Amino acid sequence: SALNFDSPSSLFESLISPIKTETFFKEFWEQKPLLIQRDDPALATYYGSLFKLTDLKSLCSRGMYYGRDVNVCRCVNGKKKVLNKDGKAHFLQLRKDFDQKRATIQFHQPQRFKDELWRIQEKLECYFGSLVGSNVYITPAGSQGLPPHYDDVEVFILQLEGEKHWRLYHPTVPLARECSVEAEERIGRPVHEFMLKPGDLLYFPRGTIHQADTPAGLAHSTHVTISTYQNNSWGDFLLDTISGLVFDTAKEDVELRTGIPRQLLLQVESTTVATRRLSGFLRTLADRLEGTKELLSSDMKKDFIMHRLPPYSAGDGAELSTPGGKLPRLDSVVRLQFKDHIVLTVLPQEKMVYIYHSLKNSRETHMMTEFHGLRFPLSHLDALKQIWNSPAISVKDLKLTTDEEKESLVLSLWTECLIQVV
Amino acid sequence: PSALNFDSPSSLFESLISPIKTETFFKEFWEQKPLLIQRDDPALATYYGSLFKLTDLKSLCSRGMYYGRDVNVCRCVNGKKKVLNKDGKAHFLQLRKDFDQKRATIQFHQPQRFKDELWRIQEKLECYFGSLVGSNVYITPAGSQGLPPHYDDVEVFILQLEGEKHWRLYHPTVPLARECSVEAEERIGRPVHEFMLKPGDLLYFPRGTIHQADTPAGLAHSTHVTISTYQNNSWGDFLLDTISGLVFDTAKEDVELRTGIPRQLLLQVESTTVATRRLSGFLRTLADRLEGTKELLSSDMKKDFIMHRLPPYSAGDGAELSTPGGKLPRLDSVVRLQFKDHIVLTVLPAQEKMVYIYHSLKNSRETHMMGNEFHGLRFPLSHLDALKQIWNSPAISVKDLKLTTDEEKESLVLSLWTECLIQVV
Amino acid sequence: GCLHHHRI
Amino acid sequence: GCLHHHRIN
Ligand SMILES: O=C(O)CCC(=O)C(=O)O
Ligand SMILES: O=C(O)CCC(=O)C(=O)O
Ligand SMILES: [Mn+2]
Ligand SMILES: [Mn+2]
Repeated sequence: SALNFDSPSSLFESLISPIKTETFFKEFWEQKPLLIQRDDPALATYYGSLFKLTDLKSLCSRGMYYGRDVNVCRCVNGKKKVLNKDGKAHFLQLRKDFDQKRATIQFHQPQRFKDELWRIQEKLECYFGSLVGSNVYITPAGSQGLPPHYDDVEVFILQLEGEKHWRLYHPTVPLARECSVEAEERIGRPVHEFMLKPGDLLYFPRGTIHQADTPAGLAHSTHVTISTYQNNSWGDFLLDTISGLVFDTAKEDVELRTGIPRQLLLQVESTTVATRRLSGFLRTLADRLEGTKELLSSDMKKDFIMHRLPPYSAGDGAELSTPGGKLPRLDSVVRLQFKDHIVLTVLPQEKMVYIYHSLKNSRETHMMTEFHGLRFPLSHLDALKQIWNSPAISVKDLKLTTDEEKESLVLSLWTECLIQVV
Repeated sequence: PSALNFDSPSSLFESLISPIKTETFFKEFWEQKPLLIQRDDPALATYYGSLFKLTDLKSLCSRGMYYGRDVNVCRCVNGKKKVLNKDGKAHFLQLRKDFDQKRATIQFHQPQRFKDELWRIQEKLECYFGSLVGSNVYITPAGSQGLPPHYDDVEVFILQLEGEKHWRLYHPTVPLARECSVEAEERIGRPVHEFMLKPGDLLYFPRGTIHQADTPAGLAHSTHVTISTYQNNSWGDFLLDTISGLVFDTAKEDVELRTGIPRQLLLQVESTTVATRRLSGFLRTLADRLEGTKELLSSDMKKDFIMHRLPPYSAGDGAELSTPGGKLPRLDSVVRLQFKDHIVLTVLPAQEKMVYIYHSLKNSRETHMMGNEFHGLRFPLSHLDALKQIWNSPAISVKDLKLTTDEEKESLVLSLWTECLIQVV
Repeated sequence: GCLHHHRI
Repeated sequence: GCLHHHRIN
């Protein structure tokens, strides 16, 4: 049951155990909710170490701001009443609004301070290839922090402290791309109703309408909601790809650069000629796509690599800044490192291929002309593919005209701590 | 007698480029090559000279002008644009000092915010082009050059207001560019055109056209205004605008574009053939859909235009632009649409789908193009054919509207009337 | 405005 | 970075 941090895959596998990943993606992922109830006292203990109400004591001493780091709320009348003060958040004030006013506390991106949640979410970003944020929700006994609603992300909920009554409803907007509160009268009857206890994990796709409340008693409820896949649909990837095609058009190709007919925006009906012209561009683009594969610019790739968490580091990020071991020579064999933290793309006298990585990304700003990378001549692309796909490859086998650029290519990647001499 | 014909957007543009016919302009010049119109009309020269004067800077500065935002000062040094801007408020004496002593060029932004004639001209052009129309004024002292050779991202109409200026135009290195950039003279070749502009002359060239100018030695400075339009108004922009609408407006029936991409797709070092064929399939399906129905799609371009353009030119106050006059329309009245070129129809991303009508009658002239709450009328999609009737008719009887009930006919016209969009004849 | 602040 | 400022940011 213990989380295995040997790899992204092993982590996710353990995270959902005893459920197999093959089953998760074939029947649950983006389809329906998944409740994983366990009777593992050790796991329940581990979950409790992820985050607890008292951690805010140390956190607030660091200095935590309302809105930015913490939010105080409470559900009245199907709406969320905010009890936020303007400025720094003091643990005593929060405790007051919590125990006295029965308000729910919501901490934003705890991974910025908690090393375990960082280690977890970072491995998940690698596994999914998408940003992974999280919000901590602390609700006092016999109360409810939020009204029924649904979010725009895929979520993995881990019950840290106490129990909580959950009710899930059929989605009004399947796999929604936007969040929205719903009227208690328009959601119908709960499709799923259950109690989450420490050590339990709950997954449900974006669009899933839900609402939870802490049962009467003394013990409060604490859970962390780990979310991912925001704006990561085929529609998003489609627009991303088309934008790349449209704006990365050669200097000698001007059709897409010509102007639309004058007053077209003033028309009360899509002209038949403009529609025909548009359909023509789309079909052409379609053919251009399946035709000669090539690397295209992608804002989604850039957005991901620029805002994701850097590799987990027990102590100082020494291994992330200064390369180690021996320098790669033309006779040695190398293995790429931090592979899931690297992306290859192109920019909007030869063409160049760009390599970006997140080894030097800031953990403190996670989810809260300034981002450069490594430039390489397009002629090196096939060589980069060799390294990317190989478990261990010899510098000599790189597909480059000269042996100098082979030692140059590897050295360049070694200095950034991306290559290890196997 | 009147230099330009302000009867309509078309008449204004026709007179602006006279004697060149609009048909010839769009068929032979627009987005293809420069058009130089050298004249020798005393009356026109005087009219142009009234559009903006170097002397107007004193009055303009007393209204509170800022460096960067409203005015820039620069000089061309070693093929690069040197900025002489100070911080904060710009004082007339500062402008004159850099102009007289440093031989700096003065660049004033969006003079139509204060100059009434430029407002009247630019508003008419926005109607004619259906695109935002801004302008910048360039004042260069004798014997100097303010900017190095370069190209801009907009279509421009240059009016020579005061003095003369020596111009050189070059073939584009990036035809119909959608970005701007300075260019090294050692890479632009020989000028395709070289000439002298004098008061009353007009010069048009497409975005991407490389150019540079300098005021000849003497005592006369040069003043011109560059009226620009069609920024980000290409087929590529419109194509993305439409696809965005087709992808993020569709109901909850076809979740296929709403489903997530495979995991780690963004970490691949090749454009996976699996996603390639899949994307091609979507594009073809979208193309068929576009030809499959004369749908009405959401358009961010339409909204950007209507919310940032100039309001109709008003001699006095905006009376007939905010306060309905005349007589209230009735089921037996004959109505006529007003300010037609200041209105757009679209849909947003209610049981039945609605159609929204937005207009720029209340837009602010003072913040035009300065890039510094916008309500419109709403009607059920079933009223579309009736709206087309009002749009495509000089005058129409309220009772002839293609609606099932008379209450709808009256209500519709009343709603439009309240926004000063209707004239009861 | 989302109730779950995935990305601030 | 345009020289002519069509629309002020
Ligand atoms: O427990 C609550 O108050 C609601 C939690 C929630 O909405 C979530 O985790 O997405
Ligand atoms: O007059 C100059 O120095 C250049 C003017 C210019 O670049 C323009 O009008 O776009
Ligand atoms: Mn939620
Ligand atoms: Mn220019």
